[PDB]
Amino acid sequence: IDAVDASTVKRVANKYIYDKDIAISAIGPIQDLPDYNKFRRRTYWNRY
Amino acid sequence: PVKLKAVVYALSPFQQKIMTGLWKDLPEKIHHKVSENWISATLLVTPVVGTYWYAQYFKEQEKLEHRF
Repeated sequence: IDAVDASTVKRVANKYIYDKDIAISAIGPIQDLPDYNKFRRRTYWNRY
Repeated sequence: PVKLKAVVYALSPFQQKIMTGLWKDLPEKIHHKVSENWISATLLVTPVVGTYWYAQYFKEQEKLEHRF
């Protein structure tokens, strides 16, 4: 655990989170939930 | 807001082929287009073509009759 520093978190996050595909499971009054492309786009920041 | 009950399954755009479906089932696509739209195509082409060929025929008869 102590080995996981800030640089470690960023490295692991870039491997598993950045510009990666996602799975979505929603139930109920979910018309206002953004679609797959909106969630997909929000996996990267274009200002960096 | 309309109350809607449904289940939707969707696939990621990066897990499917994007362009090959343009040329899939082409004979059906050509058959459907012709079989539903031939009357529409006839109602649009026949009066413009019938009027055009009549005017050309009229001008040919009018020119020849004025000759000597």
